[PDB]
Amino acid sequence: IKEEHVIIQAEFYLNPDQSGEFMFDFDGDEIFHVDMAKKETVWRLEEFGRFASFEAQGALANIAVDKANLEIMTKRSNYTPITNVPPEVTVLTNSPVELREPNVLICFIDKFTPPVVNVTWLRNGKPVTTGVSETVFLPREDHLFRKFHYLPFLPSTEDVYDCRVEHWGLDEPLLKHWEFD
Amino acid sequence: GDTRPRFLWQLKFECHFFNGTERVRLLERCIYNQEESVRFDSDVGEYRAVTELGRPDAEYWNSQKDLLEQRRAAVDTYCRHNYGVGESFTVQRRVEPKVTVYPSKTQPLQHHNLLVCSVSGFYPGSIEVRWFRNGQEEKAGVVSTGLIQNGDWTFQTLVMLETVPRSGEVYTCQVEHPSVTSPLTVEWRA
Amino acid sequence: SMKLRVENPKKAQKHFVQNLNNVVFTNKELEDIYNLSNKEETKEVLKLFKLKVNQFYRHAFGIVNDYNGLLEYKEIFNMMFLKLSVVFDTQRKEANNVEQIKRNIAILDEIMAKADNDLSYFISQNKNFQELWDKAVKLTKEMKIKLKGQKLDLRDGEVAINKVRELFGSDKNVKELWWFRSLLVKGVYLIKRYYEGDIELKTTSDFAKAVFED
Amino acid sequence: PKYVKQNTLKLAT
Repeated sequence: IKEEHVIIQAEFYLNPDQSGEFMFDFDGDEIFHVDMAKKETVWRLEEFGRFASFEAQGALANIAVDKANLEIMTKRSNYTPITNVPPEVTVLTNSPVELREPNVLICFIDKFTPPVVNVTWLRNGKPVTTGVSETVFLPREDHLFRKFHYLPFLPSTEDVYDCRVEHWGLDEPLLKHWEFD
Repeated sequence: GDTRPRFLWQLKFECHFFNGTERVRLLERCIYNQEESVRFDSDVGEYRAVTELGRPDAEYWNSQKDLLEQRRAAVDTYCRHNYGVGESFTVQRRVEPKVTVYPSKTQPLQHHNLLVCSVSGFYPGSIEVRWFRNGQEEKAGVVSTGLIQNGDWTFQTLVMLETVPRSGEVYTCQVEHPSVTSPLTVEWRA
Repeated sequence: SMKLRVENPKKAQKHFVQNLNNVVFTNKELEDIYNLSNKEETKEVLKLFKLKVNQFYRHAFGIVNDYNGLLEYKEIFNMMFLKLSVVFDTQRKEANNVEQIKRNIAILDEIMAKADNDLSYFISQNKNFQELWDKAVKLTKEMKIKLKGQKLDLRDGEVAINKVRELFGSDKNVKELWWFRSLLVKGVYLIKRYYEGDIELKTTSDFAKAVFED
Repeated sequence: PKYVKQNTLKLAT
């Protein structure tokens, strides 16, 4: 009964956005996903690609059918729409901070749906972009989603950052702070 | 500015492994919006409706002899196979945690209350952090952030000790993890 | 025994999507997508794109034209369009991104290749279909000779079926399988074009190729 | 090594 590992193949398709996703997960971490627009496998860590492969064409096949099924189900459910569930945002660092010692801010957006969200990094009111990256939409046993946004930065005594998350389940945009506290 | 209603369709194939690949279970599920409708459980061998909306699908798919055979075998052609394809960088991936200790105030109106033991960048998530005050283990005063998954194949966690250090005391943060054969330790002279 | 579009096919699997009846986009639906590429700097690639969609259509029906006797032909056909649909998703939101349209074009090409692979696979797994198809070619070749110097007035489309009824109308397969009989009827129109001296014939279809190839 | 996937299935009717 002792469970050790879980490998999940997770995919989804959403309307009217017309956005889909196909990805593999290991014990909670993303092994890889297929960028739908470019139709190509992209590994969560480049090393993984040097030891394994995946035919992106496969993802296309699966999402194609997923899209058809969404059409079917929506109609069958008599067009019942999904109920928005707002995210819980939290922002912390990669490791302890030291002045001028490179670090990384992590914005955790959790327990939400549908998988559509707009995130914005802000340093003293100005949106920051250089260096930022993010993960695709990760799955949850309760079928809501998880997402991570990253911002590499150089700690300083004169900077306050915040992660701004926007979602249909929220009344106003959510804004999480971070100023070394 | 988009008030339009949304319709979501999710599909998931879960491979649960026990004791290596000795025991394996495959769980396939269809979720409309936020509710699972149909599922295939390798322990059952055929599709079963979770909600009424899923009955048509179980009924249709189960009548497909060739399909059910594929699923019943998937436990080997899919689960066991992919586990192998990635064992090297997944089941085997090990990343040594970086441990550091620094003080902090429980309140900006208090002295120098608790010591924070920072343990970051490690993998797997399985780990143990203990606090020692002069060789004597401390437990009643420890509070933690709990395990935190960074989403980039690394974890972190902060284990704090509620104790006002007095001159002469030497605290120790001991960390035991699969990436290291002998426990890591960081001391803090009061 | 039978030539495949892809000699050593990679395992294909079905999504049980053969019963969908409206996967193919209408002319208006396509036009509506094409209109999104309004900017001038995208005019040149938009041409390449339209040409590819057309080639795509021709390829799909090409498959149903040669293998309508293979139970799996609908799976392949439908999957093709279900994938096109997904590509259009990107096309619709990146209608003026030339590099993206270039990729989409490259993808449609891969979709077609995949179709050929999967097609070949399902044929490899259906020994019986292979035998019947080969037989259809065997007889069409016989017919190629048999009709050596006969008048072939196929203008009202009635002579072809009659010839097939005369020569082989008695063969279990010609009486029972519409696709098979049709293959032979298609055959005489080909024979006729061959006698008249057409040399494009082998590129007409896998069937035409198999018949007029030595 | 190649990661193989499970084919999606088209819903009833």
